[PDB]
Amino acid sequence: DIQMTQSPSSLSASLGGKVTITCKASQDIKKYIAWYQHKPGKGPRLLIHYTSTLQPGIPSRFSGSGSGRDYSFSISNLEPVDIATYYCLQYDNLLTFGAGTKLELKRADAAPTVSIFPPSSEQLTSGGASVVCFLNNFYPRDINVKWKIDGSERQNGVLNSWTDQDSKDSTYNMSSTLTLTKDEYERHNSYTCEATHKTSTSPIVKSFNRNE
Amino acid sequence: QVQLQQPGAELVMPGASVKLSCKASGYTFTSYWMHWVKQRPGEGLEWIGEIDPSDSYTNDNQKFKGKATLTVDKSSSTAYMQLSSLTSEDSAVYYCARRLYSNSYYYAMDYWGQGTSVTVSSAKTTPPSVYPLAPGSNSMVTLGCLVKGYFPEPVTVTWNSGSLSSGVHTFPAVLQSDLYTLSSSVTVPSSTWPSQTVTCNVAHPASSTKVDKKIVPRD
Repeated sequence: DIQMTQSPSSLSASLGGKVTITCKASQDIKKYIAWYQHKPGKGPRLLIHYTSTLQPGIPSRFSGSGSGRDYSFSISNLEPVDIATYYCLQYDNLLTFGAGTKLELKRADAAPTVSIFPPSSEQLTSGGASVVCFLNNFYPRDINVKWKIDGSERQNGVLNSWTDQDSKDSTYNMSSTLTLTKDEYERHNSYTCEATHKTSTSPIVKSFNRNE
Repeated sequence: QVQLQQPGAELVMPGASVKLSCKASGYTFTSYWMHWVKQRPGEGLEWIGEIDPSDSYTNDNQKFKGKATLTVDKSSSTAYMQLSSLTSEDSAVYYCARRLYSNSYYYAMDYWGQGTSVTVSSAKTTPPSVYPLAPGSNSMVTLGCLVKGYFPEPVTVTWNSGSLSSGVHTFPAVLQSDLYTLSSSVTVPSSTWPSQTVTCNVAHPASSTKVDKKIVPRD
C-alpha cells in the first residue's frame, strides 16, 4: 500500500501567475506519478505521467518534477481555462490518488448586492415559512451571513448554497434560506440578513417588516 | 477517437446491486487495460481496480474486496463493474478509464469515461412546490423563485421562457428534510418589473412537473 499526501486542498492564483502543488508518497514510487485535471461535469484528463512527461497536446505551461517520495506539479502563466481541480496518482504499486487541489482565480474584490425576500402567500398556506437572502457578485468567496429576527441572531434553521466561480467575471453568488414554522414566522416582525465581507468595514444589511 | 460510453445516472434502493457498463470504441479493446474509479459527492477520486481484457486478470483496492467485481465481454468491447449490497456510502460517480499501453501489473490511465452517477436511497420521486420570491421595495430589482422539496435531481429553471437570460443565477440544490431545495434569481431594471410580467418556469422531469409562476408584489 502507498499513501499519497497532496497539498494544498485549495489555492487561489492570479491570472498569469504561477501555481505549485506538491505530492508526497509514503514509499519510493520511482517516478511513477501522473497528474490529472478535472472540471465539473466532465471526465478527468491526463496531463503528465512519469513525473515530468507531458501528454501530446497538453500546453507547456504545465510541468512536473520529482524523484523518490517527493513530487510537485506547476502551472506557469496561468490562464482562465486552467481553473479546475487537480489530482496526483501513484502507479508504482497498485494505484493511489491524492486528495485533490481546487484552484480558483484571484480577482479584484467586489461587495455583494444583497436582496431579502419574505415567505410567499402560497407557502404560508402550508404551515411552513422560508425567508430567502441572495448575495450576488462578490469576491472573495469567504463571507459571513447572519440572520437577525427582531434584533437577535438566529443561527439554526439556515441553509446556504454557493455557485461556482463565475466564468465571465470570477465572482461568486450565494443563497441563504431560513426556514421556520408558520407560527414562528408570525411571532416576529423584523427580519434581517447581514453580510460581513472584506469589501466593507460595516455589514451590508437588508431588512423587511412582516406587517409592512 | 477513443470513446468510453457509460450510462447516465441510476437510482436504486439500499441493499440492491448494480452492474455498470463501459462500452469502448476507437482502439483495439484487448490491447489496453481498463480501470474503475469512485468519486463521492464533494470528495476526491478513489481507485477501485483494473482488468486486463485479454485474459480477465485483475488487481484491485483491498477496500473494495467483496464489494466490486470487474469483468469484460470481449465480443462487445464492454467492461463491467458489479457493486453488491449497496448502502448510502456507495452513492458516487463511477468512472471507467482506459490504461495507457503497458505490460506492467499497474499503470496510469489516459482516457476517461464521463462517469455514471449512482444514488442509493429509499426516497421516492416527489414533485416540488414552487414559490415566488418578490421583494419588499432602486434601479435594478432582483426577483427569484424557491423550488422546494423535490426528488430526485435535476430541476431546470428558466425566466420568461428564456427571454430573460442576463443576470440569471440558479443555485446548487441542498438537502432539507431529505428532499432537495433550490432557488433561482433574476435581476431586471426597475422600469421592467412590476410594469411587465416576469415568470419563472420550473420543470422537474422525474415527476412530470411543469409550473409557470408569475412574480407579483406580495399581499
